[PDB]
Amino acid sequence: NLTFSSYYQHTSPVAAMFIVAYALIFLLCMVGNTLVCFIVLKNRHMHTVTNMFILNLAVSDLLVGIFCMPTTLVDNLITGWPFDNATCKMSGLVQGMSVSASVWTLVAIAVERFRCIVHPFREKLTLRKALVTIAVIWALALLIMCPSAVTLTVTREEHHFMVDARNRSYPLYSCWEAWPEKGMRRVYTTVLFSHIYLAPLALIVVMYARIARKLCQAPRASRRRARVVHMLVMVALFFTLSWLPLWALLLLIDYGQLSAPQLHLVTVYAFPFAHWLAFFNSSANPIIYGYFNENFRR
Amino acid sequence: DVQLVESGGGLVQPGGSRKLSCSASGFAFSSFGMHWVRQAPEKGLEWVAYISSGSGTIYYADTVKGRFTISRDDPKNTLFLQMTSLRSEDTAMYYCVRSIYYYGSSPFDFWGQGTTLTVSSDIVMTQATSSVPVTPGESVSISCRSSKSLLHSNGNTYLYWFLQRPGQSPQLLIYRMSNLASGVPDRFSGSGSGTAFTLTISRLEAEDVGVYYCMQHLEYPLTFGAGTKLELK
Amino acid sequence: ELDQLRQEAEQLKNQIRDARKACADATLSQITNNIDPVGRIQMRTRRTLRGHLAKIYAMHWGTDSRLLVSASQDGKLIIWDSYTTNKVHAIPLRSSWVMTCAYAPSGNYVACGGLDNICSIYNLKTREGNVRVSRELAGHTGYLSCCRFLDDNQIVTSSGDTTCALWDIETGQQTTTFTGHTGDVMSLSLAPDTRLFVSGACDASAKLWDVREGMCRQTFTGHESDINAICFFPNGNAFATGSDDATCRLFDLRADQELMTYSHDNIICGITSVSFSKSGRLLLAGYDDFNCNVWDALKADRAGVLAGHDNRVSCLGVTDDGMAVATGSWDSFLKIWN
Amino acid sequence: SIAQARKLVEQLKMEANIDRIKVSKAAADLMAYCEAHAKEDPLLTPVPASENPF
Amino acid sequence: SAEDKAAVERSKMIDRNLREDGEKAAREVKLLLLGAGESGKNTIVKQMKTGIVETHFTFKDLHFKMFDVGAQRSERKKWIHCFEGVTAIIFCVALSDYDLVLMNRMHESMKLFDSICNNKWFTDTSIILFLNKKDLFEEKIKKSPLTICYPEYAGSNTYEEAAAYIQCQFEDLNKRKDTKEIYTHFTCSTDTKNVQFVFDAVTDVIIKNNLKDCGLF
Amino acid sequence: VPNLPQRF
Repeated sequence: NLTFSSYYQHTSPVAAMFIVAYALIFLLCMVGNTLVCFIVLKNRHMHTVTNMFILNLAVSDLLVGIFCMPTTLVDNLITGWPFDNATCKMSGLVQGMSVSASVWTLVAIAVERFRCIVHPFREKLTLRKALVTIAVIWALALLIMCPSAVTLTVTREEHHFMVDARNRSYPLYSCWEAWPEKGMRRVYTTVLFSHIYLAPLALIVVMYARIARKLCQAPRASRRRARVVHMLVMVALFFTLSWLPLWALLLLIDYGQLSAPQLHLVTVYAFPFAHWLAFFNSSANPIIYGYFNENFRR
Repeated sequence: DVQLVESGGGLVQPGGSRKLSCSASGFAFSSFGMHWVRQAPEKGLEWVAYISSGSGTIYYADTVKGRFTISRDDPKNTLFLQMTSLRSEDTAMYYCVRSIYYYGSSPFDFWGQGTTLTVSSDIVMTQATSSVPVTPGESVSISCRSSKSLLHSNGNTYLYWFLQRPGQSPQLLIYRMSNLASGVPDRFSGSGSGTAFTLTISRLEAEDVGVYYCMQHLEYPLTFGAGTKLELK
Repeated sequence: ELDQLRQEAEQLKNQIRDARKACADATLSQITNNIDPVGRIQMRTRRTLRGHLAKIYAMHWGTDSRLLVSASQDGKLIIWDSYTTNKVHAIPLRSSWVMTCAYAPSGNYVACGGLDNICSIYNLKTREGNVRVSRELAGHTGYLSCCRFLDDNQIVTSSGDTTCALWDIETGQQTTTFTGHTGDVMSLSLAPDTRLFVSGACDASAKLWDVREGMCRQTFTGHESDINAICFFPNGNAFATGSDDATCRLFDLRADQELMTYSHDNIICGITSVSFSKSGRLLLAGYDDFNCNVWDALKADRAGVLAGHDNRVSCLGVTDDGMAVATGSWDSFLKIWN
Repeated sequence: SIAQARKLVEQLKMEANIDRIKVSKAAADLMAYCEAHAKEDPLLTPVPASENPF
Repeated sequence: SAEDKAAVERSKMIDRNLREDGEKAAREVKLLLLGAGESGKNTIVKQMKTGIVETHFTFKDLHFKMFDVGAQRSERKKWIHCFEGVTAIIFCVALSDYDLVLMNRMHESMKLFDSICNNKWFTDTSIILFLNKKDLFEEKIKKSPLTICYPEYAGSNTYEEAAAYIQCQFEDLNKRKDTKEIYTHFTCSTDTKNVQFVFDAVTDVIIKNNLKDCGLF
Repeated sequence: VPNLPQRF
């Protein structure tokens, strides 16, 4: 009983506009990060804590753009996984690292803003503490994504085959997680959902509410305060709504036990949209933090 | 003006412990490192310990490495020295020397009174001469030899000349080669070269009676010489 | 009555102008046309020391070309080793508004002054080992601009009330007062012979003064804006002047007219400090555009350029033998270039 | 008003009896002090064994 | 050698002391006082508590260092850059100089305000305008008309109207209406709340600078 | 067996 699949998971126009949209997002992300990095690195007078945090966010977005768009796009275009073991392991590790780094950098930038605004009387942090924070963020990212790189493996499937338009067959594989027991994979996905999506969102929401309350209690000044509040709420909502569907889908596949046609529909259509939104958030961060900054506007 | 006094010392049984103190008044004690010098009752000078400004680097010798304690306190302007074990070789008198360190500084510029205590590789300088008869009105020369070259790549040497009159604490004459001290007439001049150096005195006087000491400041292990007595009949 | 005085002054000034114009047979540009140019000159940094925290306004080398003193608005003077990049003394100040510093030739004294209208003198070598204030000279109604030592017991200073002064140190009393300017006096430099000294003012004029006797000997004009810095040639028969209209000039004391000018259509910013070099071949200047320039003394053609600061270069210095330079600027950093 | 004219004419009239010389003489004198070991900065005159390390 | 190491250690100690001193001194607020002759230049400095005169005072855990440079009598342009990084400039204007002349003193004060405000060094620097004397201004208004100083001015004899007109015409000269703000307050010889007004102004300036420098806007 | 796209 050999199950036959096609080379392309989709038809011609679906692939055409998927490719077009991915190319547009990739080029916009590239241009934004390149310009921001050049502008910050050109001027010596811009050597402040916030600017180096902006640079770290820019490089994290650059990594997400370079090592997460093309691999996922080709993976989603073709049915199988046309790569060997080392690429599967390294790609898992680098993807986890880059996403974690970007999210924690967004949290750190916000906490620096809170420290600057709410309590200006306290001593300001220097460059050494910023470097320590960057180092600890990246180190914790590597440490938390190491086990997934340890267990990830590729298995070659015995009862399936794939055929292209030239009716020529090829083997298939699967980059998956080979746990010793199937029971504690759910624990790992729960801990990932906790350390990537729960704590950063909660911290940003509560502390942005605090700064907004502080600024509200303090006719053009009220307009400036309103514009500040608009920026804060818009960035929080952007992050939350951009990141929710993918994690919801991952939890659903891990727990809800979808049926066969349900699994077909979800893994053919629902995941591409979540990937597109998640990668668009990183590509839209540079415009939001660069064109809305006067210093980088010069 | 500058005044340093030392207290502590006397008769102690072998194996005991003893503490010596040194106090000052009015010379900016917080900006002066200190050294300890031990002289045997017969002759010869040795280096005991060194404390830096701000309680930083602390240095000892080889014999007194594990038994001697040197400490200081900038407030009240005080230094202490703690002796854990006393042996038969620990009978001598000790002196505390002040020092400051920068480009034009003059280390080993001031000495205290000293305290007498009775208990009841490394470079070598020879100083073969022991006594040379002299008369007033003439010129004398005292030679000193060294094991290794004292000429650093800096372009300068580290040669210290000291004079000890009988009944007085040592004073400074030439802290570095061809460099006179303060409060000393210009009749002294080292003018040395290579490895063997000399000291020339053009004219003598009634106060030129004492013993001369040579010292090197390249390696922190410090060794003195034997001395060159001027009887001056 | 006064009309006769005015007309006499006009006639005699016209006579002076005619006398200078009738002895102008040759110009330096025409004569120095067949000499071989120096070529392109390049210079690079050699040490960088970063102890200060605010704008540096003054710096003066020692006699031995090893020790130096620097003054900044944070309220401290610092003594540095140019060789091992160590600091010897940190001198606190009573007033944070300083604009000049000096080093005694013997190496026993330093001086400071600024908007508090008092020249303060400190002695370094003392028995205790800490720097202690010695003398506080007062008597100027303007603000101090420069001060240089002649010997251990004499000093000259220039003020913004259009006057200069020479006084001894044991008694804090003025000995000689030099007057005749109309605007604020900006800089002065002593001669190698320690007998005459030149000064520049805010009305585009430069004057030469006799120290022993005490009246102006010669005056020089030509600029269209303020005079900001002055130096002295090692020969002792020339000097170089910088101004706020983006130009430099070279004068001669035995000719009594301007000789040549350094300027360019590109340069618009003013000139803050000037210093001369040995043999009279290189002239170094600090500009408002964060850069320093090096010129030939023989022709207006530009020789070399220097750019290592992020703000305005304020002070420039050269050792006795003309072997390296020290540059202090507004970015709280001062550097050594060789 | 009288003193200014008196001083200016006094210092620039007895002065007019002094001599004049071309600056080129003193210049050509002082170029003999350059293009030799007395001067380092023009071009790269000193040997790489400078007082500074590099 | 040992001497180089000892010199290095002394250098490091002095560097640590200097950095501690700079960190301590980089927290106090600095203010520059400017005025025109007989005005609130001396009354205000008396109420807060040779060349440059310095006044130091503490207010709600803020140290204020106030510089008075009125007794200079020199070229202002040559030394004006030394006060580049100051927090604010208190400019004192005589309100009852509309009748006295010495060419009216009010015209001279307006010219000085115009020159200082549009200076190149003070671009983001805030100016606090102080109309100094008003207790006897009511009598001078009720006894003498205001037309002599301002021929164009038309209005009633009420002190409110004339004061508002003076304030508006003095804030008119401000060329830039976005980089800097001008604050106005009427002070009396027995007033004791000028310190609180200055405190509110400086804390507003500090929070604005903190927001603008790195955060939003 | 689980031929579905990788996370992140």
